[PDB]
Amino acid sequence: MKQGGQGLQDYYLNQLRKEKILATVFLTNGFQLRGRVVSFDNFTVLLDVEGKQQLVFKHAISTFSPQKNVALN
Amino acid sequence: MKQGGQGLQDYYLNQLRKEKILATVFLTNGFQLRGRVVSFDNFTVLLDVEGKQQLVFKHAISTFSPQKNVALN
Amino acid sequence: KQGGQGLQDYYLNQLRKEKILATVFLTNGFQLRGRVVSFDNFTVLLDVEGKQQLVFKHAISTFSPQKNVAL
Amino acid sequence: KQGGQGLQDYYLNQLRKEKILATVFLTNGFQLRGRVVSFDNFTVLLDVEGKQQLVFKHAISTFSPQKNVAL
Amino acid sequence: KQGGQGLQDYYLNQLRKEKILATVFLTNGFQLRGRVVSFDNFTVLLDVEGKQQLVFKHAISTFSPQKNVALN
Amino acid sequence: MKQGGQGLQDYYLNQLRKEKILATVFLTNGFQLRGRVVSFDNFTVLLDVEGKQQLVFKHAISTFSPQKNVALN
RNA sequence: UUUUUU
Repeated sequence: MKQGGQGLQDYYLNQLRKEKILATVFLTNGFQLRGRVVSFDNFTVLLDVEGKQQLVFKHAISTFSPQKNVALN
Repeated sequence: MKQGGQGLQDYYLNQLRKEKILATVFLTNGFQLRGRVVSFDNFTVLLDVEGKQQLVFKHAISTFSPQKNVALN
Repeated sequence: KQGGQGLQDYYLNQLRKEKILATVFLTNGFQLRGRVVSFDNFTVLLDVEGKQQLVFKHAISTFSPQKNVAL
Repeated sequence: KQGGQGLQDYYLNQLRKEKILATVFLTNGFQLRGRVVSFDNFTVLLDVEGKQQLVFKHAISTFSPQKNVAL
Repeated sequence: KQGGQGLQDYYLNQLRKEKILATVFLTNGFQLRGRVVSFDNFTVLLDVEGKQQLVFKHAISTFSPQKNVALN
Repeated sequence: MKQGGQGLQDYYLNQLRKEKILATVFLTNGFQLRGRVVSFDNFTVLLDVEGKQQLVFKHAISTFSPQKNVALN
C-alpha cells in the first residue's frame, strides 16, 4: 500500500489537501504560488490558486510553507 | 495498461491534449510558452505554440497553467 | 523498444532523418542552433556548423525546429 | 536498511535526535535556518521558529550544523 | 555496452582514447578546457593542464571537442 | 562488494578521504568549499571545512578540484 | 548522483 520511504511526503501532502490548509509553494526559480493542494502523484502536484488550477512539477518545487502546522505521528 | 504512481499527471496532460485547452507553460529558466499540448511521453511534451511545434523536456517545465480547469475524478 | 518514450525517440529521429535544422535551448539560457546527428538516452550529438556538440539532455530545455515534424 | 544511503540517513537522523541547529542552503541561494523534524527519501521537514517547512532534497545544497555530528 | 547509452559511452571513450582536447561547458556558465582521463556513470575525470578535475555529469552541459569524432 | 557502473567516482572520493587530500568543491550555484572529504554515500558527501562539518548533496556539487592528483588504475 | 519527486 505504502511505498518505501516516501511516507513523510505523501502524508504531508495528503493532510494539506485533506485539511484544506493554505500554503505558499516556493519554486526553485524564485517564483512563488499561494494556494491549496488539490491532488498529487509521484512527479506532479495540482494546486488551486484562487479558483485556478496549477499543475506544478515536483522537481520545480523548492519548499512547502503551510499557514497551519501539520500534525505528525 | 501501464502506470506506476503517476496517475494525476498522465490524466491531466491528456485532457489538455484531448480538450485542446490553451495553457501557459512556465519553464524552470523563467521563460514561458503559451500553447496547446499535442503529445507527451515520460520525458518530453510536444507543444503547439501559434502553429509551431516545441519539444519541451519535462525537467525544464515548472508549472502548467490552463485557461480552463481540467475535470478530475 | 522501451515504454514511455515513443514521442521523444520518434521526434529526435525525425529531426535527424529529415535533417531538420533546430534551435536547442539550454536550461542556462544558452542556445545552440544546429542539426541532430545522433542521440541516446542521456545525450544528443549535435552538428553545429561542421562542429560536433555533445549535449546532455538534462541541460536541454526545448527543441525548436525550423520545420515542423510529421506526427 | 538501504544500500549507500548510510551517511545521509545517519546524519539527518542525528540532527533530528540531538536537535542540532542547522543552516540549510538551497540551490537557488536562499537559505533556511532550523531543525530537522522528519525526513524521507525525497523531503526533509524543518522547524523554523515554530513554523513547518517541507523541503525537497533536490532543492537542498548543503547542511551546515551548529554542532558537529559524532561519527 | 548497456541500455541505450551507446552514443555517450562511445563518444567519451574516443575523446579519451584519441586524446582530443575539448571545452566542457558547465550548467553554471563556468567552463573547463581539457582532456578526458576516465569516466563512469555519474562522473567524468578531466585533465586540465596536469591538474585533475572530477566533474559530475549533471553539471555538464556540452562537450565541445577540438577535433570532430568519427561516428559509426 | 557492490558496484554498478560508478567505479571512477567511488574510488576517487574514497582516496580523497583516505589520502586526506584538500579539495575545492565547486557547487552548481557558484559557491565554493575548500576542505577534506570525511565520508560519502550515494547522494551526499560529508566535508571537513576548517574543522566544521558540511553535508553536501551530490546534485549540488559540480566539480572536485584536489590539491594533489589522485592515483588511478 | 548522467533524460519527469535525493
